[PDB]
Amino acid sequence: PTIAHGDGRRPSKQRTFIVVKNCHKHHISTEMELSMLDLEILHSIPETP
Amino acid sequence: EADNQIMGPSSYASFVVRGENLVTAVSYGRVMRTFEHFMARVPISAAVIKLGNHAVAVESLQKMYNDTQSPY
Amino acid sequence: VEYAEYVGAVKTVASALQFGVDALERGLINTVLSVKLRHAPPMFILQTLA
Amino acid sequence: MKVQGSVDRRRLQRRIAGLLPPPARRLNISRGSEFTRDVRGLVEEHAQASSLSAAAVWRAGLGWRPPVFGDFLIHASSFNNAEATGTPLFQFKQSDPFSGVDAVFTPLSLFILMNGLTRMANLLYDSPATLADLVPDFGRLVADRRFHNFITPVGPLVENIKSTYLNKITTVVHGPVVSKAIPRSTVKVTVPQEAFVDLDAWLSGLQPCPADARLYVALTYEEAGPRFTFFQSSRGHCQIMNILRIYYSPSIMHRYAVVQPLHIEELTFGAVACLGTFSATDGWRRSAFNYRGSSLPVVEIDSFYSNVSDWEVIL
Amino acid sequence: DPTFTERGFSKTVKSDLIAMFKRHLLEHSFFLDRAENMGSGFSQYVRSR
Amino acid sequence: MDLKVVVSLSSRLYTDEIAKMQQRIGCILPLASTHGTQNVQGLGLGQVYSLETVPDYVSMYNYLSDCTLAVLDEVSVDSLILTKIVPGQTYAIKNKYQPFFQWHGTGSLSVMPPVFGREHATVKLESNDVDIVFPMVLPTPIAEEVLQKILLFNVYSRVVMQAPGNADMLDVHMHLGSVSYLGHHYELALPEVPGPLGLALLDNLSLYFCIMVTLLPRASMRLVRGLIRHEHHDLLNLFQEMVPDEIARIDLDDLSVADDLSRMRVMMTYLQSLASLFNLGPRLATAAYSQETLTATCW
Repeated sequence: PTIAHGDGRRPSKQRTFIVVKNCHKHHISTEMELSMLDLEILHSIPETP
Repeated sequence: EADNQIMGPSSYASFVVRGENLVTAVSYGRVMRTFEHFMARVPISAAVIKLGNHAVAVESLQKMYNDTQSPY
Repeated sequence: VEYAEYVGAVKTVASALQFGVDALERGLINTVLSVKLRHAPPMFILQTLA
Repeated sequence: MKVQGSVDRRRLQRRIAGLLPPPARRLNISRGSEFTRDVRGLVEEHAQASSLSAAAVWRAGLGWRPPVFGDFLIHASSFNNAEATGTPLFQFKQSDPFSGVDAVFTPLSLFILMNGLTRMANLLYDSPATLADLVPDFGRLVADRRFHNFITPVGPLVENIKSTYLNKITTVVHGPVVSKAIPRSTVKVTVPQEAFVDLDAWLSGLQPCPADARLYVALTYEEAGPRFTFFQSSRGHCQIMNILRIYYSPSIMHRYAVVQPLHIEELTFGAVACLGTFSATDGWRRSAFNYRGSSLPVVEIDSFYSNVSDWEVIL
Repeated sequence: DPTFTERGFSKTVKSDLIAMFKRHLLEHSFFLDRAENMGSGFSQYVRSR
Repeated sequence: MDLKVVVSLSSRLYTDEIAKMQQRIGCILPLASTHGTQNVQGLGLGQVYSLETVPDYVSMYNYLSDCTLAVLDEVSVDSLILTKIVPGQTYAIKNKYQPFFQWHGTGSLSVMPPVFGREHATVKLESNDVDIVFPMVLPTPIAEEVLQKILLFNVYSRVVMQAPGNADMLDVHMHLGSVSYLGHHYELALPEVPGPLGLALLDNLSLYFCIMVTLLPRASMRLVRGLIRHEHHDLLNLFQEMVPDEIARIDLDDLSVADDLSRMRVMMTYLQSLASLFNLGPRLATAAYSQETLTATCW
């Protein structure tokens, strides 16, 4: 919006700003090691105490 | 501060009637209706301090000047 | 689509008229404040001249 | 009933009924009754025509002259079709072979003929010969200082009927530049920022602002081939020539190094014309050309009114 | 603060600013360490900061 | 569609001076900007013609072409109402300029800076700490003379120095200082020191004069060579039976039209460019006149 003036001042017309914002992406990662011996026994069926 | 609100405006209401008249007359619904017809054809709320014996209202208008993007 | 273009036009026009009205009210406030600031002598003079 | 038909008489009637002028305003001065019935209307119409609050003022809101367009038949090979709608075009007269294609030129085409701006020009035009064969006398005209008697301003592009061999180009030769379209889309005239120089901005009591700025085109035969530029000023035609001479002072000095060989014809340096008048107190704006090649910063001015002027010699 | 940038960023405005940046960097850096040395108007110093 | 302007005065004018302004009704004046409301500091020609700086007339002339023209319409205690002048409209106009001239019907009128009098041109508004300086409008024929009267002075004063010869200064003033009119004589103020824009204007002439001088034809020389001694006219009375010696030196070679055509061909182009320099401002075309009411109808 604007003010109205009595001076010779050049009056501004109706103005309007159009502004754009963009996203920004992020990635994160960490690694885990599991023994092959460990994975194997999960698939077997235990037969002893 | 003694009172934030001021409910003293003069007992005249002709001027408030003029103002609301202007604002409605420019409201969106009324412009819609007029174009259709042509085709068919409240305290002041300012801070108040006691300066000795007098009540005095303190105010700054810098907000309207900032919005109009002009110096104050 | 014609009706949307029409309502778009009427929104534009009413918004321009509201712009004009509010500019007038702000101009009123501005002129009254400027009248005060013109007729407001400094304190370093008034304190003794009063 | 048997066929629907392709148009609606109702719509045609209602769409015309909004284009007939407002009737006259009579005033009977022979009967008191009619006299009053009309003066009442007079006061009502003043109110409705000068009261901000209502929209009826803005409705009554609607000395406007239609533009005068120009048609031209051009070799599609000569004219690139990705040109921006709003470039000012220039035409080269032909004496006997006037019949055929007229071979109008844009700014960038003229740059290619006369040899960032250069990047874009060479990306738009693969071979200069297709242009250079349109002016077989150019090598002689430049030396005789006569190219500006044949290059004439025609105005800013509006519509392009793209065609294979020929091509139907249209410009606004005079009057308010507005499309030929029936919805009446509007366009803004553009020129390369590299070839644009602002005269008031160049020479930076207080100066007054008139109601009109004007854009000029100046063609000068320097040493390194001819070159053309677009200027802008709101000053006044009698000071503008002098300011342009001040501008071209150093290049005239450089050019006058060797003057005893050529006899009299090489005297003339350059010419100025005035493409038209646009809104002052608004200035211009910056944009970019859209071609695949690169930016090409570009000056865009709105609400132009083309009023051409003959070439005026400076020296 | 808008009083400084009401007119815009001219050359003299960016001069008066760039010196205020210099003056705060000396005066007000490390404010919590500043309070521990002030006389006991410190709890009002922090609250103000 | 509507052209107008109101000039709102900060403080009310004295009962004496408002009367002085109404006498200036209907006179054209220059306004810096075209807006509904305007300040009084952009109204007169006062800024470029001060009381404390040396007056340059060419500068004033340049300002006039650039600035918009408003026909003063009405004076009030608080306001001045004026109408801006558009490119294509008919406007009534009045004659009130104190160095007085009497116009003729359908006479092209030209607007000038107040050459004749600083005091006559400006009305003082001592209420608002200003003076409003109206431009001087003239019939075009006499205006073209006054312009030449000025440009010559900035050269002659330079050429002739008062200290070396008192007499020479008196003679140059005789031709340039005064403008003769039908049964009348007006004095033209001349700046004591000429450093103004005219020297710049002259530099543009001398560039053309050095150019044109080289492409002068010969046949046009000899026709004067023969006519002066053999026949007598009003026009050639300036040259007596004596002929200037340079021309006899320049014109010795025989005549060829083809060579002459090229020279006359070239000369036409530089007289066309040259004219732009001469107008030096706005023109008003008059369509009618009323002598009793002293009012024209300009356009």
